[PDB]
Amino acid sequence: MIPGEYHVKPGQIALNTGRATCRVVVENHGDRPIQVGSHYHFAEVNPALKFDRQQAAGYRLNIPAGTAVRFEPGQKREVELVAFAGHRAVFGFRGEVMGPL
Amino acid sequence: MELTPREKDKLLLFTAALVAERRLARGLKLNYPESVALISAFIMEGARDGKSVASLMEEGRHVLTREQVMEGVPEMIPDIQVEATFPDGSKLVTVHNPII
Amino acid sequence: MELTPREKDKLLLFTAALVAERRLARGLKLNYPESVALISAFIMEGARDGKSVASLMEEGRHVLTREQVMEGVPEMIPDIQVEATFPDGSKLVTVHNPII
Amino acid sequence: SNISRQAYADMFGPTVGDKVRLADTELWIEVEDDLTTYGEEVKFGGGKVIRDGMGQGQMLAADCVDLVLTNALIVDHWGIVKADIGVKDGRIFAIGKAGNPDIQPNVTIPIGAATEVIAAEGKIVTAGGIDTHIHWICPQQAEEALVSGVTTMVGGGTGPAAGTHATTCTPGPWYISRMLQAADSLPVNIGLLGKGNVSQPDALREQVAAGVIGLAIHEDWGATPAAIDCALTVADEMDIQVALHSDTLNESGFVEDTLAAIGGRTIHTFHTEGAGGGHAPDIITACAHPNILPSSTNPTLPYTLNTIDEHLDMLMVCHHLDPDIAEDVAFAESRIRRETIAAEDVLHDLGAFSLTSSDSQAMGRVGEVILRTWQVAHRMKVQRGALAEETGDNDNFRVKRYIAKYTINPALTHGIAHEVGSIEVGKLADLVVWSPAFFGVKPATVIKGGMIAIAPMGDINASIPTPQPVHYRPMFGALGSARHHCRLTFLSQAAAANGVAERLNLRSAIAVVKGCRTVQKADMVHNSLQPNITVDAQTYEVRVDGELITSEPADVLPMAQRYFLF
Amino acid sequence: SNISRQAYADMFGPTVGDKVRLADTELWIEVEDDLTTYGEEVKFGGGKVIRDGMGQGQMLAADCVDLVLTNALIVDHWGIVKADIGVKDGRIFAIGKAGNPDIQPNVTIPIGAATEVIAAEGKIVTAGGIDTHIHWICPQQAEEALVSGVTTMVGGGTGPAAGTHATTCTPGPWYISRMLQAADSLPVNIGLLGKGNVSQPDALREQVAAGVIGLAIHEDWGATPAAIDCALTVADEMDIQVALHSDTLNESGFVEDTLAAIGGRTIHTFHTEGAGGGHAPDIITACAHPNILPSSTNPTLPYTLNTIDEHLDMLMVCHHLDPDIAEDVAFAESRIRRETIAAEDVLHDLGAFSLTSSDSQAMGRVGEVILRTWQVAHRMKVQRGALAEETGDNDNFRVKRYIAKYTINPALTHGIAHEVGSIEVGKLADLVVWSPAFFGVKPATVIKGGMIAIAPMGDINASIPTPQPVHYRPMFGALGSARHHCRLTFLSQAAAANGVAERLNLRSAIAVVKGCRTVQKADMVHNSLQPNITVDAQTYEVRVDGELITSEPADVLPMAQRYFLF
Amino acid sequence: SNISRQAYADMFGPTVGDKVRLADTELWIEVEDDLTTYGEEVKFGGGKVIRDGMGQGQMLAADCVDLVLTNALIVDHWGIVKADIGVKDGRIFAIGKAGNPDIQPNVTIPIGAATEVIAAEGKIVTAGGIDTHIHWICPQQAEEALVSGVTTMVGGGTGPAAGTHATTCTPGPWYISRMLQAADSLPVNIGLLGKGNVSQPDALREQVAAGVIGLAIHEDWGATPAAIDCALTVADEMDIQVALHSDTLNESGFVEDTLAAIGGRTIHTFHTEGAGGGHAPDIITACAHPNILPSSTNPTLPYTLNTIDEHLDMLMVCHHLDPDIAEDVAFAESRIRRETIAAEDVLHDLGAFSLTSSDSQAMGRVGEVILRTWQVAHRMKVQRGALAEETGDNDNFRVKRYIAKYTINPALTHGIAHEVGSIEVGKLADLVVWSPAFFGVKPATVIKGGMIAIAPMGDINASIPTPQPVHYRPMFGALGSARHHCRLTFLSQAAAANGVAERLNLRSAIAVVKGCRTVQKADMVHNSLQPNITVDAQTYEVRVDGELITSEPADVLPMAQRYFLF
Repeated sequence: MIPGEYHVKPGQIALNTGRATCRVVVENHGDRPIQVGSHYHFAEVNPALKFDRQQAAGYRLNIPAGTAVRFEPGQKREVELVAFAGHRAVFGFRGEVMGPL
Repeated sequence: MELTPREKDKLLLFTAALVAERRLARGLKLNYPESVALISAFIMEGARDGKSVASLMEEGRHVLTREQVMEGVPEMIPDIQVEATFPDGSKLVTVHNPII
Repeated sequence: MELTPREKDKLLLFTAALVAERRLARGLKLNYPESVALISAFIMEGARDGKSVASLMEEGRHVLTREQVMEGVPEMIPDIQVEATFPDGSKLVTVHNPII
Repeated sequence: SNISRQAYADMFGPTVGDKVRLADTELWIEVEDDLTTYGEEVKFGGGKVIRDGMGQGQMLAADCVDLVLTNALIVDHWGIVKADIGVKDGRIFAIGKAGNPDIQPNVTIPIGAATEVIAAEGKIVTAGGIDTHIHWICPQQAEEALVSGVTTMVGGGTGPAAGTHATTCTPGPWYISRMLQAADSLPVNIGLLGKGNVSQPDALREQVAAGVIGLAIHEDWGATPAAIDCALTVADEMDIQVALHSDTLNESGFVEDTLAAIGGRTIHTFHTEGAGGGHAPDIITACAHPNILPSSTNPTLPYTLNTIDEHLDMLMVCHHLDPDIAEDVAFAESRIRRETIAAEDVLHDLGAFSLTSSDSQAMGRVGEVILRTWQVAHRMKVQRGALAEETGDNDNFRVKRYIAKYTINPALTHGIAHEVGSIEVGKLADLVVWSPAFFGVKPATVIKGGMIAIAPMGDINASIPTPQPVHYRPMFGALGSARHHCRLTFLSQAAAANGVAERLNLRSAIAVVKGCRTVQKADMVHNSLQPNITVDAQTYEVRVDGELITSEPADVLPMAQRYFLF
Repeated sequence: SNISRQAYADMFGPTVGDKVRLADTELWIEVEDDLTTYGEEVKFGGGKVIRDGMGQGQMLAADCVDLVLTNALIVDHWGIVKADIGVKDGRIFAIGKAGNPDIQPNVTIPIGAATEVIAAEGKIVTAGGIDTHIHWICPQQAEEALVSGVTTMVGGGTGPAAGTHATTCTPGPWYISRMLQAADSLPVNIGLLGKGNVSQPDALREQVAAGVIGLAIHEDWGATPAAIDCALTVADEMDIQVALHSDTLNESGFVEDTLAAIGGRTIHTFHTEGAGGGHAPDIITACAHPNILPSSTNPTLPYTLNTIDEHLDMLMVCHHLDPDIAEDVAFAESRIRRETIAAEDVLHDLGAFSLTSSDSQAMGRVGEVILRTWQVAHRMKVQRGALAEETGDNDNFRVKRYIAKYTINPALTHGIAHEVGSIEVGKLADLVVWSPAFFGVKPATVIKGGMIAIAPMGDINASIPTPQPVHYRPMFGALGSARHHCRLTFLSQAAAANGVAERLNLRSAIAVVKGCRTVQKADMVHNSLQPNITVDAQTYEVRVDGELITSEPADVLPMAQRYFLF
Repeated sequence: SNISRQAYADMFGPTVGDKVRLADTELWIEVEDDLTTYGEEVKFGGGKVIRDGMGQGQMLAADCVDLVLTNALIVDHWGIVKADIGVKDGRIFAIGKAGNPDIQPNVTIPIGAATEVIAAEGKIVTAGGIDTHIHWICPQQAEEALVSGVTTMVGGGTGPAAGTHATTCTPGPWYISRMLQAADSLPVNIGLLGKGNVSQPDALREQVAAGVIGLAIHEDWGATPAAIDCALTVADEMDIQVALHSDTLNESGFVEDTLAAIGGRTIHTFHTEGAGGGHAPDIITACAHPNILPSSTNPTLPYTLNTIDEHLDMLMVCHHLDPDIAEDVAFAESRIRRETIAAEDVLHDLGAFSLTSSDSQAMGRVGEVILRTWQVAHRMKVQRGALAEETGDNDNFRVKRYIAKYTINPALTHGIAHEVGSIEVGKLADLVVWSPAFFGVKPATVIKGGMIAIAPMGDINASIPTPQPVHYRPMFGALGSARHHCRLTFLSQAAAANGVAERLNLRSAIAVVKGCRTVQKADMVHNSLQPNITVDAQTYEVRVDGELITSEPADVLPMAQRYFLF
């Protein structure tokens, strides 16, 4: 007996189903580490990360909400992106779009 | 003495610990509040003695064992934190999974 | 610990009892507040041990005798009541004429 | 991508199909529905979702909520579901999916710059409790109750005076006015009850006009047929509630005479089992009537090994009886029957008894209303098993039935359900956050009118709010003017019209009661059973449809020695 | 029918002829009169008298009292009688026989639906104490005094500052205004004293116009003939009182020079014995004059074995003296004389000294004014026996003489006797309920303006209000707006006229002082003796009519170690 | 006549040339000047100087001060001098020679009947501290800070909610209004900060118009270039301050990108060293810029043996990170660098870092801002010796440099220096009295707006205020209306114009902020160094002009175990 214990039924949850995704190779050309969040507009990340910014337009990391992907200096890795939903209007970040798309 | 609010608050923790201490002595299996108070007071005295934060983070896990507390208690306490005046000022001591 | 107001209030009773306990040990004849605190604390520990309300209503009358308290004290205490968490929840213990 | 259910539960709390144990009891709830879109859950923290342009939008204050409780597991009479809770203007805005409509799908609760966040993942959220049997013996009771999870207190009193010790009555205009003023200083919603024991209507009308939301009839002031009829007549014309504590002595008649005097009019019966007061030994039979709204006081909930032993001395002190007067002790003894005490627990499980209350410091414990309600549910599951209404392998229905007893039902009975009582849109944001291991025992957060009023708090000088010692301390919602803005003082329609609030210069928000006369047993949520119950005059045995109703006394109970220092 | 006297006393309290011991002292009071009609006493509880149609009537709120104290044993300067006390609109309505005129005879205090009940059978009821020597060093003093049974506090100060440590002065308009505002937060009636040490009238008039009800002259600010004359001139024109602490150093003259400066004008002398301050070593001779209203501070009451030893260090800290400065220690020593200390107790017993006060945290104990007054009475009965005025075998007269010292006399001296000071109709309902075993030590109930403000209270979560731990806690009468309505802030006639209350936005009820100039020694109730007293300049011996006045130091005292935990 | 210097110091405190040790540290201050006329010092007490016609005059209230602090040793950024302090109308009237112009020479501070006295001989008097990094997690923080010597608190929060746990933001109009109302109940001057993380200006303008005096940007809500630029644009047009907690993750760019976004506009950087948050690992380089006003949070001050060990778990709880999530623990570890921690102490000693703050209950200790600032000064003197600016054999300059860090500089940074921040005429009388042995640890008296608000107080029932137990208790300055009159609620110019105070019915005095945009590093008193600082991306080494900056961890510290019970 454990007070307030859970009895989680076994299995898995499929995240962000029914949405456009794409894979991109990314490389950190900076001398300091860079960590990117799940809902951050990938196309507007730290300029030191080199990748096809044009492909990442209107996309974010296809990872569970609240987690992140870290890039140590010189690190290169392929990540999977998922497209923004809702109104598909981007405001903030580096101020590159500030509107729909 | 010029006791500040924080010193008077710690007197509450000390007294709570006196209760648990006596019950443990009788041979009772401590409950949730008793366990937290007993381990917390231990750490405070550790700091008064001048032990390091690192030493206490370890020693704090050997105050009470799983057989000295009620069922479910060890899981209700994933960690215990308390601050005390060490020789080098106030420091925070975090003991993870104190009861095993 | 997440101490509620009632738990913190009981800590006052416990501490008051610590005072009386020490004085009784020195061989002093306890006064009114000391006697009430000493017997009350006794009952609370009884409940923690798991004794029944009925048992304590009896045992509570054999904590202090007429020769261990000041004159007039036994008559100032026609009864003593205190509540504590028994294994089956909070219960009220009423000890009539505790000092004889 | 994909994530395992266990890892998911550890991050955002349980989802559909997962079960959770309530504290250390045998009750298990199962998540019935989840309003989130998997992958789009909002989470706060360094590098999380709720950040500018991401889970937080660009909308103005008017277009977003003031407070959002993320990933909460709601436990209410209507359902046990996972969802975000939006709070705006001190009231429940919506129950749905929070976020930023600019980049997230299905957002019903918009988060913007004006939104504060409370992380409820892994926590159970409920409505604030409502105790309708308060004796205002001391102001300290409000804090004790608030800490336990009760946010609304209805009752009467003027302080530690003989009348208040025994009854829930605030006698007359002067004391009513004084208490309405004193209420502004207390962190709970309050509604007062006046002394309804009089056979002259005008004496009652004055009180209602002064501010009371009900009239409490207690045998200590004489619960006679004439008094009862008088109070009910005034109640019928002023839309206020009547709470009854009948004639134990059978001095003016038996229970059937009282029921006759009531004449099918709506009335709330206090401690219907009888130990706390009422026609000996069959007041319990009142729960069979449609116009009767029955409740229990907590010292008899649930039937345990020490219950009886404790009751005799408790009875005496409360009602100012004399142990040296034979008649006083005989009348006390006629009130404590093992038979009715045991039956009460079962009648609650069946829904025959619809409310639970304390009866604060007068044969009741102000901070144990919620705690004891759950102990009864535990003991009933253990002894009787699943309810006929249960579906699936969980105790969901039994949980909804019991939670309604100290939330929506008390609110309906006293005509304040339009303001509080449950987690529904438009109602005051009186919410309680619980960690599953401490459910019903010690809350993590108690919210009043949209502001946290009390919570466990560690070392004030610590580097974080978690270091010991951790004990309950008053928060901003309990401070001066912020308090006034986050609490409600309930008035009768007459008092409100008379300008009582302005005359007394009441600083808190005002709410008016209504619908006290129209409520009936059939309206009590999940507790509308009108059983064919009988009590044997000699043996005191309780029977429903001829079958004997009884239960066994508990030796050990959950939500007890594992959580309390004393 | 018939009932034995013992059984009667156990049920309704003592009646005519019965005697009662005051706490654990040797003082015994005897009931002089009983206003009840045997068989018609009102009692509250389950199945008792105060019930609809029985001991409770059908009258409207306007025709019955708000509160009734049943079967009380009143101990006041005018009598020691058994009776019910009626309270209406926060004031004493009547002292008589309560009940329902419909079925009971001789009812003078009608009980109705609007009536709250306080059971006082077996309890002694007195008026609230009044301390006229408060140093507002800390706000915590009000609670300490309220708990002891003192409901009105007169004095001055701004907090723990040097000036307030030594004197009872609230210096100037700004601080006076600030303290008048802060007073609304305290549960006791308050009247402020300004700094009267100035030789320019206008500087004093401003203060009176700002709100003070008196001017305190203390030697620390220079108690010179010019200052004294100045203050008395302003007092004479503004109807406020002057309180004096004379020149101990004899720097400007001797006691006769001060008396000359006073010029036969009304004045209240603080700690007239001298230990607390005054012309060394004969300030005590002031009590022989008709215009002098003499009072004592409590650390010297009564003369005990440890009194002297304790005084030297106490003196130094209070007046900011330096133990390393010869002149500072010599002046301290000239103030502590065993001779005058012993005589003071006798002069009180004789009625030469008319008031008792504390001198809070400046050579006085704020919570021991009442306690010490009774200890002196005990020690005097023990040493001197019955007073010449006693009749019967009781200490009734000595009790009336001593109770007047901290009740009616302080009220008369400061011109507030029209509002408080005794249990008389029309006066504010400031009452204290005492159990005979704890009389003068620990009250059962402290009522302010008709509402209980503080009382012993047990476990808040208990089933009754009696379980341990029991300690004093604030009640509704001490809460926010209810407090404001139940307390009084006394203003000078000038301040009231100037609209000070409205300008400062004072929330409490306002009362104005009057009759400060017309009171004289002859007006002090039971304490008007003007003895031909002399003090030997060398031996410090006190003599009245040539006979030596003295007493012996107590080794053990009542109302001490039997009641206190520390 | 003549008196020896030692005897003189014992009577009136130290004079020119005398040195005094600060608590138990190695810091020594030397009296630079004395404004008295030897022989004419004013002293209060029985038979002292401050008496009618002597050291006290005949002037009316308007011509004399309300409060005088006699023989005080002032320690402020402008000087360490001996003098009397005059206080009138709640503000600092003059710093000079108090007395009676009628008989004394050079009197600049007239004492009259309306003057209260506080004896400060042998005591050090300073201005009240100002903490600009408060997380309003609980109301109890105000008392803790007040006791420590901090009289003004700037920050944000709504109580113990996730958002407030991590950030200093009071989100939106509703919560801002609620907190402004709750502030009237707290004994410290208060100014709120809103959530500045938004890319829509109007969402920020609403908040400023609602009442906030600044906008706090925290990485938890997304510290992106767009958000930063947005907040600074609104700040520039509304004259409010921006406080930054940069992007540790380097998610949107590195420190140079953030600095670029700031675009040379005025901004206050929180915990510039980085442990509390900021671009890893070089946020510390911001202190080289003219538009940057850098401050430190206290858990890293000063570098000791246990600092590092303590930080990891502290970080996690504050920012709601998950120790089981690799990315969460890596980002926590990247924040704790021994290299930057050690350099911070030196940068403070050099004046590169201009402010010290707490970061209350979110990686900071609310009652240790002052205490830790002095510990750093001690450790720096011990390790580096005298500052290049020192003159004479004392630490006077180092003391002025460090005291400015928690007094005048915080006031200048947030545009409230016209009201508080130092002991200068016209400023609010927020003063702290310290005994030299307890300097920076436990105050003797804490004055707010001219009234003592909190002080150590002994037994309430004692004959003097000195007997044990002595602990801090609220005084009259902290009571109801007197409190409102002695505290300030700072509003933005927009809020003040909009009538926010009247609409919310705020009872306290209102003050408006101004000059937030014009302040720059060069304006920071004694702390304007803009060093050519660099941080090695790999080794984290801090270098100024190529030279390595570092210090050694303390094993034992002053103002620690000798003063605290726990």
